[PDB]
Amino acid sequence: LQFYRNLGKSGLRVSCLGLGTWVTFGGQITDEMAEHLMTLAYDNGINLFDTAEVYAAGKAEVVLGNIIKKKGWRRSSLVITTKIFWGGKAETERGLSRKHIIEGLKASLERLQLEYVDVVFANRPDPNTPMEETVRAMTHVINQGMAMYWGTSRWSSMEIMEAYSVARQFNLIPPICEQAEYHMFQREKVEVQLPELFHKIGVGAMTWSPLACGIVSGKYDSGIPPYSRASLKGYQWLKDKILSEEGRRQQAKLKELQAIAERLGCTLPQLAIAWCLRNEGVSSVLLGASNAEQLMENIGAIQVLPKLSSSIVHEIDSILGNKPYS
Amino acid sequence: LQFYRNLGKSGLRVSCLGLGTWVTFGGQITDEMAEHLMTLAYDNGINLFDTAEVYAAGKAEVVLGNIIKKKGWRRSSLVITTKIFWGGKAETERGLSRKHIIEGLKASLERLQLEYVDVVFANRPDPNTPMEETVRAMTHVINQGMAMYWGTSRWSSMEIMEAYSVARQFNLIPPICEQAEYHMFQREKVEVQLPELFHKIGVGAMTWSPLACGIVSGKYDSGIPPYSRASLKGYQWLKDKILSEEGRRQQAKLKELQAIAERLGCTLPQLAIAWCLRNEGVSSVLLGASNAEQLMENIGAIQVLPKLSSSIVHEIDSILGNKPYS
Amino acid sequence: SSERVVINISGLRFETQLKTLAQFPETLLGDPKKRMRYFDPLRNEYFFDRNRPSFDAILYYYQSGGRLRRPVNVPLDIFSEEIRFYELGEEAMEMFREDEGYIKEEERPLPENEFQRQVWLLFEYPESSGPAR
Amino acid sequence: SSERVVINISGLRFETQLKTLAQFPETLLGDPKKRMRYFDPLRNEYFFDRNRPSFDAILYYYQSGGRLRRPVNVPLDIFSEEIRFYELGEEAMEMFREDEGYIKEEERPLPENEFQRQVWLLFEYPESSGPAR
Ligand SMILES: NC(=O)c1ccc[n+]([C@@H]2O[C@H](COP(=O)([O-])OP(=O)(O)OC[C@H]3O[C@@H](n4cnc5c(N)ncnc54)[C@H](OP(=O)(O)O)[C@@H]3O)[C@@H](O)[C@H]2O)c1
Ligand SMILES: NC(=O)c1ccc[n+]([C@@H]2O[C@H](COP(=O)([O-])OP(=O)(O)OC[C@H]3O[C@@H](n4cnc5c(N)ncnc54)[C@H](OP(=O)(O)O)[C@@H]3O)[C@@H](O)[C@H]2O)c1
Repeated sequence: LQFYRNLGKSGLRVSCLGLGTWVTFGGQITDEMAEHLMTLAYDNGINLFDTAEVYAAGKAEVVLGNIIKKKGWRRSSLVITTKIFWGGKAETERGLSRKHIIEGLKASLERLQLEYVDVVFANRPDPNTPMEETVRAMTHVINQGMAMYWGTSRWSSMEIMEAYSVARQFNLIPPICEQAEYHMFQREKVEVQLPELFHKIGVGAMTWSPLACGIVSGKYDSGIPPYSRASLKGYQWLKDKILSEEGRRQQAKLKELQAIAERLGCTLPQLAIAWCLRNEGVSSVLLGASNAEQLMENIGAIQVLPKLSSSIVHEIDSILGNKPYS
Repeated sequence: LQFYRNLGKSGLRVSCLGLGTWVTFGGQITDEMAEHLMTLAYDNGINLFDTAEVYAAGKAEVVLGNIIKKKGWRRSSLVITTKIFWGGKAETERGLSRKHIIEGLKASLERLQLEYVDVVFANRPDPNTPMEETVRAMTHVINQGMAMYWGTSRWSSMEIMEAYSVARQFNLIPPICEQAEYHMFQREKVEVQLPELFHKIGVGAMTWSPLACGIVSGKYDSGIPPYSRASLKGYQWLKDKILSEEGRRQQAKLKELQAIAERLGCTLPQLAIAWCLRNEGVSSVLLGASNAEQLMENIGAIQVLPKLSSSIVHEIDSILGNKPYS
Repeated sequence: SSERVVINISGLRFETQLKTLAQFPETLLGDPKKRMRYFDPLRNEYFFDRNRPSFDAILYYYQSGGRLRRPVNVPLDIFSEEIRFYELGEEAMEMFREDEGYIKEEERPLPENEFQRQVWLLFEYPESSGPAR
Repeated sequence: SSERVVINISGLRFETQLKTLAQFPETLLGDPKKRMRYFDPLRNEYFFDRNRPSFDAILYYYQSGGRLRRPVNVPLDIFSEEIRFYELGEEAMEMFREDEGYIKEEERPLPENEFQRQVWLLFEYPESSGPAR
């Protein structure tokens, strides 16, 4: 019901929906479109935009950065995030070492033409770097005014808790958010492992791929449409997924969900996105969109949210048959 | 008796009277006047000037900032303060999150054309932001040289103590002052809750609206004068107050106080302001003034202060009938 | 896990491994949901405003794998309360008592039948009636 | 309140909730004005340069809601001083003594009348006069 919410228990307020730039910005769509998407989203109250040093080899940041500069939006009205792991072909250009966090964030900031990001993320865990080093580097970039907060992407609860304890041990800053994959076919981490962390140390979840890259949209009920992500050069692996035996099973379950959608008077994408927001532990869902129509439809997920009653939720769980055991 | 005093137990020395800019600067008065008021005050030893990001949508800071630049006063001879909470229409432009404290203070500094303020305040408590985050942000702006000290406005003692303990816990900087409303008709917080804090953790009070926006001046004994704050567009609520049943009761009590004023050989505004300074826990009183006459009269409150004997104070308490129970 | 847990007993600091606590999961400390209430996220510790001396025995009970010995310096009534508090369970409690020299009296068989009860009560309990006396 | 209070007894750190202390407000620790003197604003703690062992009992007295047991390791004279110090009051003191095996002797009735006193003193106190002896 509330459009805006705290990112975890931090004081940062984000819209429950954000717009990501993976695949699209500087890649699949034309910057004219990208501007259109952001403009559209910003005008609708969405204040969260997520990107990464790895998207389109840095061009996603360049495009996102240009739009913000061209539109003149007040920096204080935006929550920009960037995620760092793979920053180069060189050995020292990847990971969460102090060297790569500082250099990677600095280069993203340059591409974004921004003084700082609101949240910088560790794009994935790094077995090769002591937690202390990572936590001190993140704390460093925050103290340098290069970021307001930091978070973890793709970490386990155990690792997130390690960052938090290491932070308390050395008087550093703990992470405030984990960017986890979450959709009807990937529920385990958010619905079993993250809640404890939310209540115990305030770490919130900012989930991605709520439509499992388009799979949950229903657009693949009959095969791979032209110009769909599954058909893009480089995204075969997605294609293999859809068409796989497991893919077929998913699509069949989606047909069952459609009836739920109609009961609730919404489209499947809207239902799927609202479903991700049914639980407090999720602070925001990062959407993906290759055109304006998709974005305008997806934003409508907010109207569905109040209708997800326990009963409906149960019904879905039955259709899905994959509710994780607590 | 001493014109200057320590702000709480910090080493910052302020005059017992300061000049605020709410309603007036960039709003009700003409900058020609504003310059006149500051000039007048500065020439009289007043070194404290208070403003806020919210006053006149930032114009109060612009005007105050211009005068300081035009007069060429040595920055080291001034104690400039600014208070941050509501900095914009956007969701992320209000509150005490790290994002808004840094961005809000940075924008005020830009409007003030100043490198830093001496004290930055939290304009009011923020339920939506962990104390730790706020205290770390305030400590951050101080370490960045954006402020010399920080304080709380409108917080409860419980919250002020929480900031202090959080500061000790993480080796951060505790607040040194609370900006509390204080006048003959609003005595409870200063005379019952703040003293403990003053003696226990050194937090001092810097009170505002010592004339309850003009109500205590006596100027409203016969109705709402023209050009009085109560008659300004946007200040109806004040008008409703004065004319209310409670307002009438106040005005009647003011007539009783006038006799005290004459006994002490001063005007009611002078008595009211000096009364605010009778107790050590109050470091300074922030005055408001829409013209030079008012300021020249109000400054005379300092001559009254030595005459507030216990007996007089008792007499007033009787007239007021609102002395809070300790 | 070997992730370390800090339990602050009225200022006295205790540390153990999470797997040491997880050993007994019916207990307050062994159950995430039950101890959640006592967690201080600012200091990364669980805080209990409780009697200090009793604790080692309580912690040692986990480290030892079951040994619940009352400290010599702690009154039996205070310790047993602490045991109750930390929810060590009825088994530990009984063993503790037994070792403490308290023998369960079990229960006394009851007649059920109204008459026998009526009679049996004044032939074995002078307490039961003034007449029984 | 649950705001946390740290009491440092000669280096030994104790913590409790302010509402645990507020429970008894006539006491040193329970009265803001009385304990103010011992507050260290640099460390956010009240410091007492006092005997260490005695304290738990003193703190437990607040946590328990009234139980004042002398630790086995602490001499009765040192503990009673500590009790006096922390101003636990005459009630707690008496109960403590009683439980400690000291029975109040109350007071002895007095004659008032000069003569009886004069006489009664040498008939029941050999102490009273060399003649009484
Ligand atoms: N933390 C991490 O490691 C991580 C990893 C991956 C992504 N992310 C973040 O999460 C964001 C969102 O992820 P995502 O792009 O995978 O999200 P998604 O919501 O799962 O998929 C969005 C894509 O599905 C299609 N789509 C969306 N709405 C549709 C609609 N109404 N009808 C039909 N098709 C629709 C579009 O693809 P087509 O139109 O091309 O078919 C669109 O590009 C990213 O941009 C990024 O910011 C983070
Ligand atoms: N911390 C906070 O949240 C907070 C909140 C409010 C204010 N403040 C601070 O406190 C400062 C002072 O507050 P305030 O303006 O309400 O103060 P005040 O002393 O209660 O009222 C000053 C106003 O009363 C009138 N006045 C003053 N002296 C007079 C005199 N001798 N004769 C007749 N009228 C006289 C003037 O209004 P007219 O001439 O227009 O009638 C003047 O603008 C502010 O400027 C601000 O810096 C802080």
